[PDB]
Amino acid sequence: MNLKKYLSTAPVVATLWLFLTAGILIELNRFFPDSLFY
Amino acid sequence: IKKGSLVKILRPESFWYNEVGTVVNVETSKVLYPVLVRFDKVNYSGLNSTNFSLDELVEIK
Amino acid sequence: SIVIFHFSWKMQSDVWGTVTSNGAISHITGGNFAQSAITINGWLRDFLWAQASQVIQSYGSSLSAYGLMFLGAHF
Amino acid sequence: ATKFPKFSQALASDPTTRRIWYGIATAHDFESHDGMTEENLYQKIFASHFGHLAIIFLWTSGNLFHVAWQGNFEQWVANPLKTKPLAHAIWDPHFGQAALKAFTRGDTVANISYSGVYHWWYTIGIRNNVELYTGALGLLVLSAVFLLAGWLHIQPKFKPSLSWFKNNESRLNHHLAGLFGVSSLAWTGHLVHVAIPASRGQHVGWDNFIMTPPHPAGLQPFFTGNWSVYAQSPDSMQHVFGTSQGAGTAILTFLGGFHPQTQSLWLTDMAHHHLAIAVIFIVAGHMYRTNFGIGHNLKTILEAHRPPSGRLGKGHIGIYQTLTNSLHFQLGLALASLSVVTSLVAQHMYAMPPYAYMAFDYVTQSALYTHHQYIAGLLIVGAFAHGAIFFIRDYDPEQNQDNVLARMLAHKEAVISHLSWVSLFLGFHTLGLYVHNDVVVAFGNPEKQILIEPIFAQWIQATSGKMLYGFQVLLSSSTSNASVAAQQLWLPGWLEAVNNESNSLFLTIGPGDFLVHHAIALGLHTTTLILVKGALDARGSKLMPDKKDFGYSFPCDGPGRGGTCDISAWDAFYLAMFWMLNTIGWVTFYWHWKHLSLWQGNVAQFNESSTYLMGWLRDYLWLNSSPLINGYNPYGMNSLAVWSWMFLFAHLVWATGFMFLISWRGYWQELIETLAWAHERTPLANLIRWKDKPVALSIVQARLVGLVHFTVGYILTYAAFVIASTAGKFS
Amino acid sequence: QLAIIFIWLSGMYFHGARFSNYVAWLSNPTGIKPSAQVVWPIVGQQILNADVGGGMQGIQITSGLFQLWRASGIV
Amino acid sequence: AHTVKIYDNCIGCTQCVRACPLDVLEMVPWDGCKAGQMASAPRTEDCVGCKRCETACPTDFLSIRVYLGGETTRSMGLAY
Amino acid sequence: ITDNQVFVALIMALVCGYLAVKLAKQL
Amino acid sequence: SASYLPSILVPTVGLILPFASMAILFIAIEK
Amino acid sequence: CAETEEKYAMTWSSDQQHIFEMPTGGAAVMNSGDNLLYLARKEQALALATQLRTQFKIQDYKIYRIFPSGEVQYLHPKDGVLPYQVNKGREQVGRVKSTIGKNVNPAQVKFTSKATYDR
Amino acid sequence: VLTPCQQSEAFHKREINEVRTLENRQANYEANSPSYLALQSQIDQVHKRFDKYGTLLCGQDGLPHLITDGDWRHAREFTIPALLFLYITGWIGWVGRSYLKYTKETKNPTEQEIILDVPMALKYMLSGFLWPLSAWQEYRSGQLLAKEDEITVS
Ligand code: CLA
Ligand code: CLA
Ligand code: CLA
Ligand code: CLA
Ligand code: CLA
Ligand SMILES: CC1=C(/C=C/C(C)=C/C=C/C(C)=C/C=C/C=C(C)/C=C/C=C(C)/C=C/C2=C(C)CCCC2(C)C)C(C)(C)CCC1
Ligand code: SF4
Repeated sequence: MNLKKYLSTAPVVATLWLFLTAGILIELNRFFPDSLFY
Repeated sequence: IKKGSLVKILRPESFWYNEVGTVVNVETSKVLYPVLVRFDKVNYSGLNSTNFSLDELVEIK
Repeated sequence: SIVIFHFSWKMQSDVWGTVTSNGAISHITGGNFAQSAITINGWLRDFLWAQASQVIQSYGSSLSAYGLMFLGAHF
Repeated sequence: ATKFPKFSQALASDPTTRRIWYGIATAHDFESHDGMTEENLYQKIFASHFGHLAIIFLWTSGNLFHVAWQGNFEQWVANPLKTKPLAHAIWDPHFGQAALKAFTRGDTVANISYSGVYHWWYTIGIRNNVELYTGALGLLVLSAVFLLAGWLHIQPKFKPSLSWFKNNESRLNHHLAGLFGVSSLAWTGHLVHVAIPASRGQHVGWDNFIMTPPHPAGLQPFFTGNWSVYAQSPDSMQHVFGTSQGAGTAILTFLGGFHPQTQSLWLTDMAHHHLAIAVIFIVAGHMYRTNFGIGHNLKTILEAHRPPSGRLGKGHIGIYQTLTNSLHFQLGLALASLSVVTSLVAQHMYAMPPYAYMAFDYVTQSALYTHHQYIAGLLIVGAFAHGAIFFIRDYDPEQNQDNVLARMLAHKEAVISHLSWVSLFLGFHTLGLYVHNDVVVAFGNPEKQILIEPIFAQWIQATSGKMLYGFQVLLSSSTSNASVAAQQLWLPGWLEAVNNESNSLFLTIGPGDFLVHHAIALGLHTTTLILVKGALDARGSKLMPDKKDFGYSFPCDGPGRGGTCDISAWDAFYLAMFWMLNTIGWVTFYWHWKHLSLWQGNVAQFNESSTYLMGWLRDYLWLNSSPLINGYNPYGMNSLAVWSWMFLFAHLVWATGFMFLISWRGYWQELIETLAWAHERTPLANLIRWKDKPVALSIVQARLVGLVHFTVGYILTYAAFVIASTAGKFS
Repeated sequence: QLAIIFIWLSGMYFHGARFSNYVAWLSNPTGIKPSAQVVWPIVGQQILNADVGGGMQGIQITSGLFQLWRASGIV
Repeated sequence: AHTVKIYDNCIGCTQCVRACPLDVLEMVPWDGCKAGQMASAPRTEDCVGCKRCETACPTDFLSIRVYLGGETTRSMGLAY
Repeated sequence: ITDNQVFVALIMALVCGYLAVKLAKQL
Repeated sequence: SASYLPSILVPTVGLILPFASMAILFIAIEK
Repeated sequence: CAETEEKYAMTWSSDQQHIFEMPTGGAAVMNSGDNLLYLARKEQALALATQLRTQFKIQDYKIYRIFPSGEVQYLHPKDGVLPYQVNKGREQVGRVKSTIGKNVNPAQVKFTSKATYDR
Repeated sequence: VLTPCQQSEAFHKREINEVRTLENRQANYEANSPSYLALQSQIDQVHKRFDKYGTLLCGQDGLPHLITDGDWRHAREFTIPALLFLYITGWIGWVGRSYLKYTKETKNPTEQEIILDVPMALKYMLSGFLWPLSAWQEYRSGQLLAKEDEITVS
């Protein structure tokens, strides 16, 4: 019930956002590696 | 002036200088700093609760 | 730091290395401790300048992550 | 007065050893003594300036004396490229035998002089040791003259009035005309009469200069404006310096460029140069009014510069008061201008090397640069530090009622926010790009690097004619306005110096220029973030706005209100010394690794391996400390054992700094008590009891002495490495 | 704390299981350099996968797990 | 001596005297505040200057401001 | 390179030293 | 070139001058 | 030492033989009836006053400051009552009229032997 | 001089040297090793790496340099990810400013910053998409800025 409040705190959502954008960078650098254009 | 009024400061060594604040207590017994004003934010002493004179009592409307 | 700088340089001079034909001896620095640990220029030169050379030339190879965790640890 | 500090009784009362250290470190703070009034200050600094200039000329007479007496100067004049120039001799009773054979350059065992002084004395035209003795005596005389004035203007009949020091109105008229114009015009009186003929073979001493004119016809038919006669026969191409052969006889030709052979500026160019600068400075000396009254009143010159736009305060009303009646504003501008002059001088001693057979000794050119750069950064940091001393102990915001300085203290939050912004932009975009290039190069790939061409410096070299880029603009394009506008005067002699690659004028450029120059602008904006921070929050911060009351370099405010380690305006100096040594560090590391790539020849070694950090630490520090760190072996030694011993020495200095910077006082204040118990309680030595009580150093002093060992260790380490490195790859 | 240590040793036994060349290391230990961790192939860092022998590459162990497994008898 | 000055912000909450471990500070009845109190520093010859007062001074900004002045034997706090 | 000029120099900086200590105990 | 003068002047400035200067300065704490 | 420095001898009484801690260190015997206690400096002594007073009742206590001429002094209290408590005998010294905000700028104090707050 | 990179000599020298150098490890394995297939994929990722840097400018170093003038022939080099980036942290900055001017007027602004209200957070995360003409129209109302905030003595 109050677990979703813990999953709304600063460090946990910091990991669930920097983990996510980290996965945006890595999954966007497996599909299109060596991307110096554009 | 009165309690609960939202008051800007004009004293340069107030930490909340040019920041509004709420009035908690006013004494009318010639205390030189009677108007106790506390704030939302917090100085370096950890303490929002301070007090001031009447020249540094500028309200808003 | 000077315990392991005693360890990893006395035992690269007095213990470790290979052996060749007829049981002959070969250390890694080649006995280069007692003529060189006595000073600091021998210590810094002959240890920290010379043993760094395999960390520093490590680019383009599998040892280059230590070439990154070397500079970043200086950072 | 009666104690150690014979000047302030607030320290003589202290029975500890504080009276010694603060008695030393406040000996020159003349503004804060016991009873030293306003006139008594200026009458002391006017004498101590004479003592100081006496120390300068005792120093230069020292160099004249050792080169005159122990150097191989005229033996060096015989062979300037071959012979390594000697400094003073050695008398070590510690050299047993094997070091004595590591110095023999002639009969003396003297040090190789890495200071460029023979080159300057050889362009002056001293070709003797005798002229150096007459010069050394000629500056013992001058040092004795300035000491005699320092005794003279402290005798009470001759101690001048304070209004004479407030004759600011006329010091500029006398300095710019006399000290600059007359000394520079007289310096053409040395170049034309000595440096022109003694470089053209003609040894003209003091005996025959009043008979032999530098031009074969001169000054009776030459108030007519026929001045092309003086610049008529230039020394064109086929000349070796010093000799009379292959040389013309013109005086003030402005060729431009270098010698073809010695890679130095023409002395005709310098004679015309200081002659022009002489005339323009004499014109500048006729500026302000005096007792005659034809010029400019300085009160009218500042107050009239008030914009009707109204944005820039109530103009400069007050600034003339707070430069005369203040001093640290005047000293701040003095160290500011001198500091920009020193950095400019270092940015031209390598760039346009003035002296014959420099850019041929590759160590003295690398010693002068790093010399004037560390002196340059020191003097900027001093200009800002007396900025903060000006805002604390010298600033009056009532004569500066909403003035330009009061406007500066007003909006200082924007200034510190934006120095913090541009510093935060560069430090994520040199370290961003260097850690990018270092990661990427580390993974077997120099190609995936971010390399940005520094197009703007390449374009400016195209505006000065470096045709190796393909821009073809104002001077790189031969058909432009300016390229034709001096086609005969000084251009074609100078584009030989530009478009050449061996010379050190407008260097060839890769992306190491880009990345490093962002790191240098990072160093400047950080260091001015510290200095403008602790020079505008020097007066008052929102942590403690009482900072004007505690003076300049008070220790702290105690643990109250969160903790207050280093709030004072002395943290601007304190931290900006570390950033100063960092920044001048990066400047001279960058310059030194540029010219070690030119002089060795492999500039491709630089441009391919300087955009990532293991390019620096690998290709420069690890490789170029190889002749340094081999300075003495268990096999033996050579001449660089002094520089390697100084190298390890200065690592020890640089690390004894950290004992004071990191580990602060109260550890030692509760440990000196243990030592004092150990001496009070021991027998046979408790008789020998102290007089000044043993007390650990206060933290104004602690961070200072950690700073001093940090600088001494830093600068002695890098002066060890420049000279041992370039002396090891050459000579 | 012991839960994190059992997650740690279970990690070392699984990186020994799926990712290591320990089975091939058990054949000739003096020739094959010990490696467990096999770096994922993103930009460049696949070059950290050192060809240490055993037919399969990856970054080289220095923790000495294979010696404790040969001592403990893990086949 | 380390000159202690106690300004007219001193509303007499007495965390200063209770916070000073040297008794340089005492409270003086002063009819200008609500508590009628205002602190005094008569015995500044024993004042260390450790600023333990200024930590526990809950005024607006530091009614009691310690200025670091002279350095005697007692004011330096040396044991011997 | 000679001998007596060195003595002339040390005499002149001995005089300069006396002017330095003459400046010393007055300021 | 008087090749004997550093044998006199180097020690008398290097060691014995920071003896008498320690006496003049250190007693000049009390003078 | 005691022949040249101000020894601080703290005199006090108690009721029961408790055990306190020295500022030199360790546990002390704490004579129950009446006990004096030589020390080295004042912060040790009033730190011991905080050591005992905040625990329990140790009143009728004060250090007699043995200055090396031979005689004593008396400071805590002087009027017999605890310092943060208010007595009507103490004369306040060490004030100014307002905050730091009206203190004088030190360029108005420069070349004068004044303070940055006296005005 | 920045040669076009597809024809520069030292560029293709790095092509031969890195394909061959990385290829030297590829002969250490059999025709169906997983590592051998991995170095097949890596050799592919080197030839693609050097063909996709064709329109750059590698000078005498053989390393592809960049140009930041906005020449519009180097727009895919610098200015297109420049405007792209400024859009992305203008997004991030307008999200953070908009969320702080949310939690500035709530019940307890302290507890708002530990525990992010993911309802209102993910409101502002997505709503801050068009920050030039939303931040600009909140600038024209005189509301992006402020006046008479905190300052020291002068
Ligand atoms: C025309 C008359 C005249 C002249 C020649 C001087 C000369 C001097 N005055 Mg002076 N003064 C004068 C009139 C004059 N004054 C009057 C009328 C007043 C009263 C109103 C004063 C009041 C006064 C005060 C109060 C002070 C002086 C001081 C000084 C000395 C300056 C310090 C110094 O060495 O800087 C010399 C600087 C240079 C020679 C040039 C430096 C800057 C250039 C641009 C850079 C270097 C040039 C070049 C590139 C490098 C060559 C070096 C070589 C290695 C290649 C200098 C000797 C100061 C002093 O020392 O007191 C004793 C001082 O404190 N004066
Ligand atoms: C022309 C240059 C110049 C002049 C006249 C002054 C003048 C002054 N400065 Mg100063 N300053 C300067 C440049 C200058 N500065 C520069 C360039 C910097 C930046 C480095 C500073 C940084 C600075 C600070 C931080 C302070 C001053 C202060 C002062 C004032 C008192 C000085 C004092 O008491 O020192 C007394 C003399 C000494 C302490 C002796 C100096 C010894 C230093 C600390 C170390 C040198 C030892 C050496 C390295 C060891 C040799 C060993 C070898 C192996 C290297 C005085 C007005 C002080 C002030 O006004 O407030 C009190 C002050 O706090 N200055
Ligand atoms: C390696 C040493 C080092 C480094 C990197 C810095 C860096 C910096 N100092 Mg600095 N400083 C140093 C030593 C150093 N200092 C020393 C020895 C002193 C003397 C004490 C000072 C004194 C000093 C002062 C007085 C000031 C600075 C300031 C700054 C900042 C300048 C603005 C900027 O460039 O930001 C760019 C940012 C960086 C360079 C940070 C590095 C990038 C990091 C590593 C990446 C982020 C984390 C990364 C993802 C890894 C995550 C870790 C992991 C656990 C998850 C910058 C952070 C100033 C400041 O605050 O400016 C705003 C300032 O006023 N410094
Ligand atoms: C700055 C000047 C200076 C000078 C001139 C010397 C000179 C000397 N040192 Mg020395 N030293 C110095 C600084 C100096 N030191 C410093 C700063 C340190 C600390 C780092 C040391 C540490 C040091 C050590 C540890 C040793 C020396 C030794 C020596 C002697 C070298 C032995 C030799 O082969 O000579 C030939 C020597 C002689 C012929 C004997 C001469 C001895 C003295 C000078 C003559 C007799 C003295 C006399 C009775 C007393 C009169 C007053 C006196 C002050 C002159 C020599 C006399 C060695 C020594 O002890 O020598 C025996 C030695 O072991 N030094
Ligand atoms: C709410 C988000 C936010 C916004 C809009 C800004 C905006 C600004 N900051 Mg910044 N800052 C932030 C967060 C933010 N900051 C945080 C969290 C920190 C602590 C690391 C800093 C530390 C910081 C420093 C030290 C400095 C600035 C400065 C500045 C100004 C110049 C731009 C710049 O370089 O930024 C700087 C950007 C960074 C240092 C990194 C970005 C910070 C984080 C990683 C991104 C923020 C996103 C935020 C956490 C999202 C939360 C809300 C969302 C969950 C709903 C600009 C007004 C500078 C200034 O005064 O210039 C005038 C300056 O010197 N900031
Ligand atoms: C704190 C303070 C301060 C500070 C200090 C300093 C340090 C300053 C700064 C200053 C500086 C440090 C300076 C700089 C300068 C700048 C400049 C100088 C810039 C500009 C540029 C220019 C000028 C150039 C250009 C050009 C060219 C390139 C060529 C052509 C022409 C021309 C010339 C235009 C003061 C005292 C003020 C005040 C008080 C306080
Ligand atoms: S100065 Fe030190 S001792 Fe004197 S009151 Fe403030 S804190 Fe207590």
